[PDB]
Amino acid sequence: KWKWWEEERYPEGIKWKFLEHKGPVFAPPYEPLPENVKFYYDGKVMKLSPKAEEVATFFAKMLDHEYTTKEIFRKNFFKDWRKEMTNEEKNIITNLSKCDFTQMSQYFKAQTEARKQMSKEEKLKIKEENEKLLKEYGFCIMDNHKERIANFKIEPPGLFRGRGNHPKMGMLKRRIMPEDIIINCSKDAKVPSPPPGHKWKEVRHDNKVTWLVSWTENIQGSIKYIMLNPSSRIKGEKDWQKYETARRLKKCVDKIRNQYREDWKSKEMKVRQRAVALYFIDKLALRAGNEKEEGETADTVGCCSLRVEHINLHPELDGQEYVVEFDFLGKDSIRYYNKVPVEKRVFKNLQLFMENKQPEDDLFDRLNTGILNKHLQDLMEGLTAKVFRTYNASITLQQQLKELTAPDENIPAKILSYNRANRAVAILCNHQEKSMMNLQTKIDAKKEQLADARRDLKSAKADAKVMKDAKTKKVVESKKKAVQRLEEQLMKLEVQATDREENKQIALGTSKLNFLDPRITVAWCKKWGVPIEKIYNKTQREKFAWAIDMADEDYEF
DNA sequence: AAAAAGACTTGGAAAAATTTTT
DNA sequence: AAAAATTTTTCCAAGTCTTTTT
Repeated sequence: KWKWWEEERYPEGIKWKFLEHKGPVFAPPYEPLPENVKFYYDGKVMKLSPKAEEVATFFAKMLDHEYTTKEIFRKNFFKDWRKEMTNEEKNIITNLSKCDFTQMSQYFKAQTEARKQMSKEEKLKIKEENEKLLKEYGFCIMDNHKERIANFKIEPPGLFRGRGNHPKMGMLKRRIMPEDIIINCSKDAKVPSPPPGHKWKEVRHDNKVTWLVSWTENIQGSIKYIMLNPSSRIKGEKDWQKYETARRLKKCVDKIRNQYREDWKSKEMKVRQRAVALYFIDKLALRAGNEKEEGETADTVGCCSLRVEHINLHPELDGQEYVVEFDFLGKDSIRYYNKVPVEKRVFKNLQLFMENKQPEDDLFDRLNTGILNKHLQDLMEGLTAKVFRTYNASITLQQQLKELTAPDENIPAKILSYNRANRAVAILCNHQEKSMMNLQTKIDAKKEQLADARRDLKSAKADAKVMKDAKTKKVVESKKKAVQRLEEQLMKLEVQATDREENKQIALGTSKLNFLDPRITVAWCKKWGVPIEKIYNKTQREKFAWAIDMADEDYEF
């Protein structure tokens, strides 16, 4: 182990002093198809050249996916699959609709069938294989210590698949070559040798970054990286600091609210726009809303990027007055609909930036993340739209606890409302078939284990009844042994009852990871002797190894 | 100050592992 | 074992924010 958190923090600016690694692990060569796995065009058989058979297969491996039916996918795919076609093959294949892939598909399926039940030796064999790879490449060296590499395996080539109505879906992710990679490391570390007879694209030494490799995505023309694992004194130190910055805000929070509140009424167009945006960002945990290069990602939004056509306005609605009806496509394209009753002053004000605008006009023109953060970073150091979602939620957790953690009860009773309370604190964020109806043939079943040890237990009396010794009275203590062991096996599922029914559409996998100070939980643990291993899992504990070792029941966010 | 590039963190989906039911 | 129900892991897109550049 290595308690880096007890170490003296680095100067502002520098990230590391020494860096060394074996670079990346490119993808495996293309394995051509057996002579007996045929492709078809216009019914006629056809043996595609490598690069084209390669792209051809990415489609085949996806046939059964509805994605393949959508226009933009079939459009984009062909467009590219064509690029990768040999001149003589282009004159033949002109549509992709006459292309019978049914064979290649049927081929890979069986291939998966053979991989879904193979030699118990092949399993333990490859498991020894992957581990082998994870020994040479899965780790790197940063400043006097070996530290885990997050994603050493480079992205294999294949058909791109964005989220939602993505315009690029179907395009082809090219296979990265040692020529497209950039290794980083220090001026004094040993530069890793690119595969036999190849060459890196650049080998810069830069202690200002934290990445080991990096190449550009040829689809969005963006940048991919390869960075350390969560347990890094580099990823963690930043996550820790993430929860620290949220703590500061925990002080001057009230001073910012009563602030921007008396900001809605500002003669200046700017400001009055900012404060509103900022308002929702605090009330409905929205996302800043950084503008998007039109055409690259599917149409989606955020607070700052909201258009007049995304919000409606009702003076009086569903009883409550002054209502702003939000309805737009958020991140990943997970829709956000929710009528919200705001402040009278915010509604009239909201209506302000509502005149002289078509539905496709920026609701908050003359405002944007830049201005918004630039200001929050004046009101407080490092404060940025985001910190809010982490602060609010973070405090409700330390809250909910003293709201449902009895001063002494069965463990389950704790982990009960614990992972139950924090539920509403993972849906106000809005994070998103035959499984529950499958609880009866189970719950009813084990629940009957109740009446099991219920009747009997009567044998606790029936037996040590008239009888008056101690040998017999040894069946009564055993009775109650089946009593907490099952009553729990009853209470140990009473949650999933309130969970899955109050946590369906709104998932919370982000909650128990990001936005919540792990200390809030690690201290609560130590407090009631509850084991950490019970809430978090093998990996989690490893990312929060700092929040475990240095937090006492005495901790307060 | 404005846009574009570069850098990280967020977060859901799919594949893989482990457990539980048939 | 075989199958289905869960949980943990891998994977990478999509965002936020920060720096660079003009």
